Amino acid sequence: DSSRRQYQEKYKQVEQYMSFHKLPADFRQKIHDYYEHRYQGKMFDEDSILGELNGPLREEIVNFNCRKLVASMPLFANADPNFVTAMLTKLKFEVFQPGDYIIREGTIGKKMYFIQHGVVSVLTKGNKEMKLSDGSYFGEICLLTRGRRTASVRADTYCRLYSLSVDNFNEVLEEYPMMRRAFETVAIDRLDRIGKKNSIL
Amino acid sequence: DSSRRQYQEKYKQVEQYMSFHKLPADFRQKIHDYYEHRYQGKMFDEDSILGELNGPLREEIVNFNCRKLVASMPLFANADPNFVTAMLTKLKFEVFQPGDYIIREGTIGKKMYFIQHGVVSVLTKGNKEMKLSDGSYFGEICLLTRGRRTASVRADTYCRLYSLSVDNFNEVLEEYPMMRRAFETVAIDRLDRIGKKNSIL
Amino acid sequence: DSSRRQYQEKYKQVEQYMSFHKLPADFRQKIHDYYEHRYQGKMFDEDSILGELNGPLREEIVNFNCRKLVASMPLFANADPNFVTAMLTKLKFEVFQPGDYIIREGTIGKKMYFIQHGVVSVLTKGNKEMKLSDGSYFGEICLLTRGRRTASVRADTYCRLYSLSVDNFNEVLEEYPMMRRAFETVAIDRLDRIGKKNSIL
Amino acid sequence: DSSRRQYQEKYKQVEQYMSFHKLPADFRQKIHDYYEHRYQGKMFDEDSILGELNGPLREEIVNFNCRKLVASMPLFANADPNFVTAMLTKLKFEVFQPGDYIIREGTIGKKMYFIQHGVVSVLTKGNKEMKLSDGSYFGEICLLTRGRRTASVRADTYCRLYSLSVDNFNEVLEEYPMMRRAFETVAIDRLDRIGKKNSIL
Ligand SMILES: Nc1ncnc2c1ncn2[C@@H]1O[C@@H]2COP(=O)(O)O[C@H]2[C@H]1O
Ligand SMILES: Nc1ncnc2c1ncn2[C@@H]1O[C@@H]2COP(=O)(O)O[C@H]2[C@H]1O
Ligand SMILES: Nc1ncnc2c1ncn2[C@@H]1O[C@@H]2COP(=O)(O)O[C@H]2[C@H]1O
Ligand SMILES: Nc1ncnc2c1ncn2[C@@H]1O[C@@H]2COP(=O)(O)O[C@H]2[C@H]1O
Repeated sequence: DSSRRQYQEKYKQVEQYMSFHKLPADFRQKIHDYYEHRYQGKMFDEDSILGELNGPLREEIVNFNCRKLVASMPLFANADPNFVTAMLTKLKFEVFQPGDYIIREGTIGKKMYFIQHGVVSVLTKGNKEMKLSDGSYFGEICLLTRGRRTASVRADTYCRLYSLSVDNFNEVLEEYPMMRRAFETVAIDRLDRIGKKNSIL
Repeated sequence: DSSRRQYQEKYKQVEQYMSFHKLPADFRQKIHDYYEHRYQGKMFDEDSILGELNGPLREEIVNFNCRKLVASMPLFANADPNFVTAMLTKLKFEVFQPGDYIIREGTIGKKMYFIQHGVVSVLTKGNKEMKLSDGSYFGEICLLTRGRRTASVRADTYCRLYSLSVDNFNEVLEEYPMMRRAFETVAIDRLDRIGKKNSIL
Repeated sequence: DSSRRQYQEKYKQVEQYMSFHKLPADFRQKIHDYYEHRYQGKMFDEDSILGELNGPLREEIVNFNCRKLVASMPLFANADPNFVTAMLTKLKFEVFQPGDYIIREGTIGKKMYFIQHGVVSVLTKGNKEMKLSDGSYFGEICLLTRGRRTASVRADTYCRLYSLSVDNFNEVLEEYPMMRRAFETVAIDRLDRIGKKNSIL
Repeated sequence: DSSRRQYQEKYKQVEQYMSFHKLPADFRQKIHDYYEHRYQGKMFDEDSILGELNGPLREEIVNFNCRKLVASMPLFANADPNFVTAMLTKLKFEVFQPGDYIIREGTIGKKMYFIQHGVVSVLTKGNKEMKLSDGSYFGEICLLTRGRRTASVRADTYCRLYSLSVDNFNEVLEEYPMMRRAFETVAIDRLDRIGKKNSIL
């Protein structure tokens, strides 16, 4: 009940904000649908809760919640459990809506994403669409090359993703160099399919 | 109502603080007028609200709220939308009152400002006033040269501005080098009109 | 009463979170036992409280609370009081449960621990268990070598520990170089007993 | 009333904390006296309040509250107003009680202090006490030399001081080099009186 009240109290402050700034009706509707999909009638203060625990508890929790994701990603399903845990521990759950530009080509990237559920489209400047779904990840190439996004990525459907900041990406990969190279191999091949090559990889 | 109550509860803590420290009447009046102009009877916890959303939503929101500003600035009205978005996303709304010294000459600057509504006066040490208003920006030269403010800037009227920290200024400009040079061209000419020249530009 | 209510209100948000994410029964039971052991029916906002005080008060407080620990550690019981205080001031109280992997071999360490009460087991990859208890500390070697954890450490019983971040470890040791070397001497000998040697030490 | 209630609610959480950790009676009494002297029956959330204002307002406020201090310090009373403002803006009000060791010789310093009201004693390792009061400042030498505290400083009476972090000390002094040298001149002479000399100064 307390968490349900929290959700309602929050959404109310959100509605009032939108009304104050007079956001268009269709946008208010999108926000409504976003809150519905992202929090599903409940609001928690995770930072506060998880912060009251300790390393092991928090690690056991994240591993439990991400079982499916871990099971659908070739990358983690075979890797060192400590690697996965190190990665899982830094993930931020996010939800994007149909048509959202999650990543735009030519810009500098600050994060990468892991797909738990949903379908996205990888779009290059020269057209050419490639779909990605459950178990796949995207947005890693720029983090590896420290260059620019090599393509755009749109949400085709609602997308439940887990993102990893560029800083946390480097921290874990600095500790597990073999996973970095695994990311490189996949990346080199990906760039090759979109007519690109980068010596950095 | 909740946001209106928030505004009232806040102002009350503000009044009590001023009374405790015994700020002069005229200052208490200025504070009253400031809160009135800045929050206009409503208080929101933007950090909390926007933080519950995601990249796209937040970007759509800021773009909506800043339509006019974007439309009155030659700088953004022609630029890459992703540039504008990158810039808009880092702006902090602020309000200054008539007679306020927004920038003082000879000091190190930590931010620049974009004028949404209001008129300011650019004042040099050797006297000479130049007015700036809606659509213009100021405080950029020091950020570019990493030197000192080349002039003072006073609020002539109430001023509704959007500020950009020195750190965010460098981050976006590091990504969009052509906008940096555009800022330079305008700056070189501005310095020239106040009898100054800087090789850094 | 207020602190007791806080504890109850917190645990309730914790239970609701676990229910939302559907954590297994046995895990919910572990969480229950954790909160019981860690907070013992009371919840305080230390950051807020201690933050209202000043250096001396806070230092006197931590010294009082850690009398026993200080008295059971050869390391501090003989050291400069200002050293101990510098160390105590940066400690974070934590509680781990039986079977928890506090430290895993081969990973990068971010902290070290001081044992106030409890018994842990130091386990090497080649098997070989060594017990550590009240008065002892562990997890320091990696901080000194900037290498990898040279062994794993499991909680044998409930463990009431005080941890020290890698950053605070370097700050205090940079100020008290002789304590660093004391840590080194013990470390060199410890590595030697697990068939290891590091020139860095 | 709201601020008065805040003070009472806070102190209550403080009393409960001390009771939980069982701090000695005399210490609980010192804490009582500390809260009485430091907050004088009122608790405000300055960070929140001042944060709602802007540069000018906040600067006018701090300048008002620190009029006396500014008027009793040879250092600021003659300096550039923008320098004083830059300094005042970074000060943290603190209160120390009789007998407190504000600074201990031989340790690394992280801040300096300005005396608004109270008397302290500068004590060297070789004995020798020198009193300092209203208008004077101390704890600056270590910040300038990046060395160690060259003496200890005890509160003789209750002391109402304004402290300046080492980071803010460098920021302002990097902008006003002539004030740094003024600090140096005084420092060189101070060290000379306690039988010390440092080429860094
Ligand atoms: N050929 C490809 N197949 C699938 N995904 C790709 C391909 N090329 C690029 N991508 C993804 O598109 C993303 C765009 O941003 P990044 O360059 O960070 O990382 C890129 C990859 O994650
Ligand atoms: N000739 C000018 N015309 C308009 N604005 C100016 C002129 N010269 C300087 N300025 C502005 O005055 C500001 C003072 O601070 P900055 O040096 O950061 O940046 C300067 C410009 O924004
Ligand atoms: N021989 C030993 N006896 C006791 N403790 C040890 C021994 N060897 C290693 N350790 C501890 O095991 C810890 C594993 O992590 P660290 O390498 O950080 O630090 C190590 C020491 O704290
Ligand atoms: N001769 C002196 N007279 C007054 N104050 C002094 C004298 N010598 C040192 N101090 C102060 O004692 C402080 C001890 O810490 P610091 O070295 O940071 O800075 C020192 C000065 O602020």
